[PDB]
Amino acid sequence: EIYEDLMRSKMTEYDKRCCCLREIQQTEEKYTDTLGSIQQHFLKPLQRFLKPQDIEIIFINIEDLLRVHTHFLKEMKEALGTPGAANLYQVFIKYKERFLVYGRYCSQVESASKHLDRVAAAREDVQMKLEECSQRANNGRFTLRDLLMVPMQRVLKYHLLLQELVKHTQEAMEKENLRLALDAMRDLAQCVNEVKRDNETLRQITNFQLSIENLDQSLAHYGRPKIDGELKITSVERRSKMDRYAFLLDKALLICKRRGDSYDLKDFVNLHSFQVRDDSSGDRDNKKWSHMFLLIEDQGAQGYELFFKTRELKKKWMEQFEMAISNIYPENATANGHDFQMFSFEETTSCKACQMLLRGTFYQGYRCHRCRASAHKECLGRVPPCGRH
Ligand SMILES: [Zn+2]
Ligand SMILES: [Zn+2]
Repeated sequence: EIYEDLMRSKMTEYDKRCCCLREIQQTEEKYTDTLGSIQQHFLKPLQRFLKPQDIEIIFINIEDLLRVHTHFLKEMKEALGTPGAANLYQVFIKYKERFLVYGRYCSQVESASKHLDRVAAAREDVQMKLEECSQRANNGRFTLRDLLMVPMQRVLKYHLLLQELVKHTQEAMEKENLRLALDAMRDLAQCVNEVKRDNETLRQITNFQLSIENLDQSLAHYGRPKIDGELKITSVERRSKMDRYAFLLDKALLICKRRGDSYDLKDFVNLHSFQVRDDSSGDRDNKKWSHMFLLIEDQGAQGYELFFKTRELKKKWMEQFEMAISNIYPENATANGHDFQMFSFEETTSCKACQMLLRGTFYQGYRCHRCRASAHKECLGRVPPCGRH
């Protein structure tokens, strides 16, 4: 609604297509003005009244968004002015990676918002200056907390705006060219969403890190958490059921024992050399704690028996071990000479198969350690052969 209220102020295909071009322009004008409104009526006045570290946390990247969107609006207006806006698609494609600053924004939205509200709850002089700023900017129609939710909503709408314009473009050449911009804007929307998703994962990893004792390494090295919980376990050597707490991540299983407030790490299992084998024995009597599957070292060096309280739990853990092993060893990991392994990309990277961006901030995809080709899990079989021209 906030974005809809902000953007509030029988037909032929050409007439419908021209209405889409008008909406794209007018919404960008109103959007670029809103960034100017947040800067001139909230940022610059509060610079003289809050700490520069406070300024970086609440206003984040906004100053940079306004600069990117001022230039974007100009190059779009120039593209719209030319005959039949034939080169509009080029403006969207050019600004795609320039818009990746929305990654840095959307990640810290709750972080910047939460910070602002306590600041307002604590300082009495801040609370009414913000109420005065809302009046001078829009006559009390939109508050700052609501105004900071507008940039996330905007970057997520470009692909929807371009979807409609594509739907009404008659000329097949211009339609194909607009489809490329639609793909560039759908890719950007996915990156932004994957960034939000990854910070929650990293926040969850940080929490596990604190709760686990005698763990000498960062959990983040073992990928994404899959499932955690209590279970009973036996090994080739210890055939008596031991009550344990486990954390399953893509590359590891941490077998802990509750040592009061904390979980004490007892057994670290690298899933790179382990296989899961189902056991139907528990199905028959369906007695609590009888539901098992085996977790065996691929050369038979070790073999665990994992007991869950219910059949649903067993089924759920099994499915998560399969998903974890599939992530270590995806389909076609060794296709056409490669050796694709889970990789965390530090810089902006595109897939060697589809040319679309690797999404997120953490274990976004795969890297072949031999040729250094980067790729998404789905695109592995389609990457050109290892070490070629
Ligand atoms: Zn790909
Ligand atoms: Zn390779």
